[PDB]
Amino acid sequence: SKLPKPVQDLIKMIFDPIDVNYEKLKTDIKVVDRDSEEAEIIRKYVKNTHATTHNAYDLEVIDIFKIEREGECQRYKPFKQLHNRRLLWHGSRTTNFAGILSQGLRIAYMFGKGIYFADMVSKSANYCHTSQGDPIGLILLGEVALGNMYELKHASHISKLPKGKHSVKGLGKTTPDPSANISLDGVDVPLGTGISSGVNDTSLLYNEYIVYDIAQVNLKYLLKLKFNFKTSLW
Amino acid sequence: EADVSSDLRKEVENHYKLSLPEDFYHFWKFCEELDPEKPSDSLSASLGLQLVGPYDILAGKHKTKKKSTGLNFNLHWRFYYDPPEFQTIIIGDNKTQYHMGYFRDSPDEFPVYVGINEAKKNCIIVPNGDNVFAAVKLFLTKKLREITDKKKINLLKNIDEKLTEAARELGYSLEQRTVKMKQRDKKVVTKTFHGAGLVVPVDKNDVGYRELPETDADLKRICKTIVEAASDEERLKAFAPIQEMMTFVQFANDECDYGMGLELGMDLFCYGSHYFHKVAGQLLPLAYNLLKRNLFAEIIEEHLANRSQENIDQLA
Ligand SMILES: NC(=O)c1ccccc1
Repeated sequence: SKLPKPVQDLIKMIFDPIDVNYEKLKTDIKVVDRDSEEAEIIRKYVKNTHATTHNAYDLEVIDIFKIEREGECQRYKPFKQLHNRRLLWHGSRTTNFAGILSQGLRIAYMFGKGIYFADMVSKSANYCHTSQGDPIGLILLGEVALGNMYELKHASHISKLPKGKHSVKGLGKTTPDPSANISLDGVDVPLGTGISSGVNDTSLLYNEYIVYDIAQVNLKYLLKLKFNFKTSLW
Repeated sequence: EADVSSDLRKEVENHYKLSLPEDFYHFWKFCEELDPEKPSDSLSASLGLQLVGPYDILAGKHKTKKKSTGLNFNLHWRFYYDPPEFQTIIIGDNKTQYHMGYFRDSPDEFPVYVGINEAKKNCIIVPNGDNVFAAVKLFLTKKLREITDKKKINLLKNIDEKLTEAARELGYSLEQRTVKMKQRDKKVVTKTFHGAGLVVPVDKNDVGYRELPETDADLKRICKTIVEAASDEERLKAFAPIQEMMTFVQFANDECDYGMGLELGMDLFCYGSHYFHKVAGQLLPLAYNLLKRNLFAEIIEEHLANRSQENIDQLA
């Protein structure tokens, strides 16, 4: 296998020989250079958006990958015209990533059957279901074409979006400081530390973002994260 | 209303960082009528009961002992299964560690009722009237259904007459469940392992609580396997359903359903094994602080760090 070692270790973790399993993913996977600008941005996003109520662990970035799923950029192209495009987190159990990478994020969690994202890394990290003896997880960064957001302060099961709306935003009490947003390849990255959103009567601590069309998502990065738990299990 | 000075009230309430309901003070004055020298012991010969806890401060027993020298009322007469909501005021039979305490859903609120527990038997808390007059009356009435000794019976009926008249003059119900308790029980979201109920705010959108994904019976089975595991490796495996539920508590917290983590941590505390102290020491402090019940976060952290089965009198 001429694949870089971090890529080989990622393949081993997600799952034939390595290069044959790699092909099953139908995804191009490259290592982001630790000294690149993408890496700086991504590590700042991780550092700044760990929420204060997620205090069981600290997160350590092991590897950062740039990913491109076959056909996905073409599938996403009509949505690139839409306004409000944002780079957001999505965590999942390691056992789902074979299918995630081959098939993309799919639709079957309190705003109905949708594809869920967060702007706080630790919020998404919890959906890895990592364990004290199982302390490595995978988390995605995806470009999400949010457009006109249906803003909500509590759970609603959405059969369909209200006309004119393209996505749902659950309003958090705490939000990355909008003054610290930066633009990366035409995508807004909300990597500032959390401040009060000013949203007065919302029942969510942190933002949630949901889209109801699988084509509204362009996966861009995959991170391998170490969960450093703060206390022993017993 | 009771003839206890502002200064003595502040002495009790500032040490515990909790207000006491007025029946606490009235009952002290009743017990002084019973025995002016040693009111704390006025019920000992007849009922086997002694007033303790905040009553020790009214009694002046804390004199010559201070915070600097190791005085912590968060642990004083805190029996092994007393959750932060439960503040011991009366002790009975040492064989079962029978005791009664005020039960508060919130440190900012007066007690909902007087609960009892036998800490050598189990973690169960039983409501026993909404004030201490009722709690001692109910106990006395029960003792009268258990005995035939004529001398003891005549003693108890005299005390019963005095207690009943005092409570009637003051307006304290002697019923096991009062209107106050019934209204509070309509806000209970889950019984928990101790059966006394858990109350958290639930808003018009049903935000505030969600259930655990396991029944109580199955959670007890999970706890049993963790306790009976024979090695570190086995125990980590048996812990897997707990870690899963702790993950779900995180989601519930993110959506302001703080009661779920309170319930999980409480059941683990109630089970009693030291193997749960680190997980309950994460779950409960965070839930209490999210619920703005900070004193209970302080109690649970101090109690888990020193959860004694038999040396709990801070004044001994
Ligand atoms: N899978 C996720 O990261 C997620 C994000 C936000 C809400 C729910 C789930």
